[PDB]
Amino acid sequence: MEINPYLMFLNNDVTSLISTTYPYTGPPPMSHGSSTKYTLETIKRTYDYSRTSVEKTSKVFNIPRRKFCNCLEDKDELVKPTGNVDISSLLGLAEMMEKRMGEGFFKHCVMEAETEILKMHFSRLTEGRQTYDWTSERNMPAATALQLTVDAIKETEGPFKGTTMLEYCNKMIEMLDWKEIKFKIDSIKHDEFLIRALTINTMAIATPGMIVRPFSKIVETVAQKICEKLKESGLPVGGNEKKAKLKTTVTSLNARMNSDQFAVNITGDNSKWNECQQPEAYLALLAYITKDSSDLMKDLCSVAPVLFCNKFVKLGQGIRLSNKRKTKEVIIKAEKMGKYKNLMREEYKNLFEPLEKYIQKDVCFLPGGMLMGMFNMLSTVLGVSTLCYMDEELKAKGCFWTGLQSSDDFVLFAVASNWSNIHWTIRRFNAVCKLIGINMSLEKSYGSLPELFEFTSMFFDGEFVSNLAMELPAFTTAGVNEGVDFTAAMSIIKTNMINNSLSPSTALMALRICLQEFRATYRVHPWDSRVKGGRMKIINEFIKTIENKDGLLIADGGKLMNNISTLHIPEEVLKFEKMDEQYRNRVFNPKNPFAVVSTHSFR
Amino acid sequence: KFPIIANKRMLEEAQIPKEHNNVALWVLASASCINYWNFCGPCVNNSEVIKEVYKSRFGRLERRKEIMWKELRFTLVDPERMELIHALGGETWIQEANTAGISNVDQRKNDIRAVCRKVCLAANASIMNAKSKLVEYIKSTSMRIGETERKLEELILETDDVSPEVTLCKSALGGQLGKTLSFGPMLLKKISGSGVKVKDTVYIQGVRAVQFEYWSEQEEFYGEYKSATALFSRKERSLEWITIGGGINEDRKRLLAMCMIFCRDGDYFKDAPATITMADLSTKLGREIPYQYVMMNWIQKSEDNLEALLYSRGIVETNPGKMGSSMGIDGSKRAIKSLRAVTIQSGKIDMPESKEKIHLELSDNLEAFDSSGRIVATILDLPSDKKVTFQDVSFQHPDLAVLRDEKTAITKGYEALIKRLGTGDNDIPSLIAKKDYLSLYNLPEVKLMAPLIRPNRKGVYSRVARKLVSTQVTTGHYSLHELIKVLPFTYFAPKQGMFEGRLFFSNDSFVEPGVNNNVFSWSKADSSKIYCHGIAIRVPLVVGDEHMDTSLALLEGFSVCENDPRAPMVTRQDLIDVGFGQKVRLFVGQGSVRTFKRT
Amino acid sequence: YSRVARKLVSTQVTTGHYSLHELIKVLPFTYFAPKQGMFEGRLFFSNDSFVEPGVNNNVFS
Repeated sequence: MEINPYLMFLNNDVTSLISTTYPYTGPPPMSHGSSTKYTLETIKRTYDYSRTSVEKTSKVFNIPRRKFCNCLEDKDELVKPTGNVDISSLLGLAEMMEKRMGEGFFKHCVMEAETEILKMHFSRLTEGRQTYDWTSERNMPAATALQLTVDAIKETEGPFKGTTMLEYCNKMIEMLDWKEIKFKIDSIKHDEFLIRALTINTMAIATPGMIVRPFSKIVETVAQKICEKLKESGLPVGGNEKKAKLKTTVTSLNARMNSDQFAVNITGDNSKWNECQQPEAYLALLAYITKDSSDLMKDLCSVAPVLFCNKFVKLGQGIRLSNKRKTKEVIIKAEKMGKYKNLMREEYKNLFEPLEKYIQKDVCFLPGGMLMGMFNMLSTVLGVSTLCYMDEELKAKGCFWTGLQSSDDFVLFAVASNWSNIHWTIRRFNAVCKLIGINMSLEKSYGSLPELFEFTSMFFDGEFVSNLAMELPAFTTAGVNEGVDFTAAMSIIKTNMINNSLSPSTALMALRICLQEFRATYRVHPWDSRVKGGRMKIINEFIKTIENKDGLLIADGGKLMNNISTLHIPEEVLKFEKMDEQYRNRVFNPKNPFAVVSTHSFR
Repeated sequence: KFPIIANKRMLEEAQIPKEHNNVALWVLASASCINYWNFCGPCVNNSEVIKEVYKSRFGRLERRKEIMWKELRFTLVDPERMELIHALGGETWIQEANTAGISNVDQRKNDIRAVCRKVCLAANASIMNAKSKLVEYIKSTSMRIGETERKLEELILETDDVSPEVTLCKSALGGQLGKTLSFGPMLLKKISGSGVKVKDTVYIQGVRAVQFEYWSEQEEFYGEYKSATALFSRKERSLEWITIGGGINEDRKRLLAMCMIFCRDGDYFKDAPATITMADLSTKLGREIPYQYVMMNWIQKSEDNLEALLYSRGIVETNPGKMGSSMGIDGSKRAIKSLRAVTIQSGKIDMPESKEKIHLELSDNLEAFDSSGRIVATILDLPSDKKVTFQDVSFQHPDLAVLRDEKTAITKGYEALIKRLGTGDNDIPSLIAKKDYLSLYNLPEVKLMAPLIRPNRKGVYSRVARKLVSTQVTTGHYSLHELIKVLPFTYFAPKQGMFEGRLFFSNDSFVEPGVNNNVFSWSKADSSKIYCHGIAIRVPLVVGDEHMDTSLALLEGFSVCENDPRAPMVTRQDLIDVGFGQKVRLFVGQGSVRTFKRT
Repeated sequence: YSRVARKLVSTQVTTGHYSLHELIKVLPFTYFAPKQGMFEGRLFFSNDSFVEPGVNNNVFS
């Protein structure tokens, strides 16, 4: 006999079994090490996707500056990714979109974003995945680097009493001109501090510092206020709303065209969405946007772009040496690889000499591109602009298109009345996309009739819309308290159920699994169990003193009482009236040495 | 070790000693300190403040508690609730839970139609007394329909809801019809035309032959399926044209297949699939079946059969200007290629109405006839028998319900064992106090419960039960609960063998001494109760110590003793090779360990 | 146990195909009179220590 696990796709659909193809969600064990090799390949492919050779030495660094925008050359082999953008077509698409949506659209959105920012406290910047310290030269959460920056400002030129985003930004600006800066002790000069502020580290997802953070947040807020009004913008949210958008689009399409046309769908996957987005086009676009608004926003939105036009990239850990038998092994940093180039292999050599020009000490002056997972909203806006295109050449032929676009994934819907004009429309669309760097893959982008397609793992079909974005919590990595991590997980499971990524039995299984994970994390078990752990010792003696075992807390030899219909309700609220009054008051005693405010916190 | 931070004065003011029981607890501190603080520490009364502050959460809890949960149902698409929409309705399922509104009419309709289906099925057990047994079932079936205790002889008439079962049961009452038809689950209707019956043959396996009937003239009808309208015309065993106005893939596919069978169009009415030859059984247990319903049943097995049927219908390449009104193999609205004589559109086809009532005539197979044949209903167009709990119902005539299951058998046996007590001579307590256990092995109730016992290894079960009984009686230490639990096994003769720790019935269930189980459970502080699948039963007597002595109800030749961890864990088998004065630990359940000593 | 031991002994002795390392193990049980019962497979002493006829254990290897 032979067990071929795949023969169940014949007499069944795919929207029901595709989930079995991918492993379960979680932290992957792949752990790829960002090191010198990969970063240099990235920089090389970046400079190459620029199809030009022009340069202009600067005056603040005495370094060339590859200006790959509006200077397209090397037209040959245009199938591959391109990065040279044309400003005329960009502004034309922006004008088309404005005309469609309305005149005072960009103005209204920028005004809303402004007013929202005004009442904002700079402390918000503490809410971030991670950043890069410019003093310790490492990666840390936002709060740490923020405290470092503020205390350095204090130590050098007095405290920062603004307590607002705008004063923070102006303080950063002023600091760009300070000649000497101190920090706990040592100081630095102007050029070094500038570099450090424009430094980036590979986590090769980017990890910028703190100076540019607020301006990026502002630009993202504006782009978000914009993407909400757009029908074809599935980035800000997903699931129920996403399916609503899908079906609205499909129904409008079906009700739009006539009996003579026949439609088609396409599953597209933009390749190198980070190595072809240029901040110069973003700057020109933001300028065209704020053209009629307070000059304040005009200048503000023009900060992060230029900050990304000049971004030093921190090369990873340097190469290592070794003798033949490998009994001896030397270790060198990146800044000195230009000192031993005669030893490194060719493939590693040919990838290093052409860039030595742009190196200063240990970094590479990347003048463009967009590596961070930032400006995703803005890239999505640009894509939507691409999709809102229409002219008379198409109308004459009786064809058009439409669709939906995520950050770097999209779905197209072409329309025509012939099995050939569809090809012409597809080629027209690909050309207009490449005009501004937005490329497409060929080994990962397919298409077929309208019934079947895919978008953000939501494999749509004639029916049976199947999702695959099942998320889960993780206690060991994020340990907070024994009274929050369970409620948060319950809320998460509820959400996943809302998005249809989970079903009743699946949700119950996940709940009974997360409960055990929680217990094992905080090293707690019920009372029925015959365990001998430390926390259980006392619980193994002070347990007979109570009768409301149901009311007991999970953190204290308790048992579960919540279920599907009782997730929004924390176990505490569900056991309050049931906990023996003694234990109850013993928990809710604000006179203790230490969401629901319990006597279970781990400060 | 002590990652958790704390306050200092807050610690001493609470008098928290370190290493209370070798647990440091600590400025810094451990986590167990929280345990020690919430188990032995200061007492406040701040509940009201907490509730007031968390009013939103506790009001959500109250609202939740203010729900009347209803049933759920699998189906598709043709603020206070937003907090729960996740648990209220998905996409394949939905729950009709309500808050304040109540109106019991459509549930009553579902109940009445279900019971009508049930009764009409029950009448399908003979060959001659169909109508008689049917009508007698009706007259012997009453219901607490809604709030009124009405009978099932007027609801079928007072109601106005077309259905195969309503009509099939009302025709026997000479009730009015609405000219509606029922070919399987689908609903049909005539619009124009007419014809006469005609017979033809169809082969099976390529050698045999079977006769079916059809119509030879032209006639238009109005088909209708779940969320799917249609219109078509049948002519000479073949489908001429058809149109649809309800857009769904599965609904349209099944409706088209059913209308095709209704028109008998296709080659599978000339020959048959190789799947039919597997059976060739156009017959019930002892009855006959036509070819159409056999084909239908073959469809219900798998959608591949549906696709094969549809391929039998000619497929062609669509021409321009028709995509908007074409179709696909999978119900696709438009496609470069479609099927012959098809038309898709939007908007449901308005259904006509017939205001002419009539009465039909039932047959041996209960098939009703209005005129010119034209069967309107039958049992063949019904689902298979589906057991469903019926409430607000009274069914008195025999065949009402089997009401016989192994579970209920065991329940009744145990009820008899309990009642036998009877607080009198020649009953459980008198024989106990007399120490006459042998008679217990001959009572009638154990003889009635014997058939429910696993036959293959009943001797060893009886041996063990007879051991426990005697060892608990002679000494005078016993527990009525475990006794009654094991008694049904003390009927057959004892034999040698290997016992494991469970007593198995014939229904694959089991029972175990010294533990509780769904079939049989009990506990102290409520010893006057005995649960059976949650059904609490009462004891005709009262006891406060007759049960407290279970030292002999766990094992056969052993007795519980004081706990001792030094004693080694063992199994139920090695017990044979133990001696005296030799304590031994052993599991008595899930994570339940106890010490035992021989004798 | 005595029964089993005597049985084994005769079987080994009658033919001549014996293992000297098993008789020396089972002999101490042949002193009493045979009886009837189920032999689980082990031979216990009065101190909850057994030996098994054919496999080595901590008590006789």
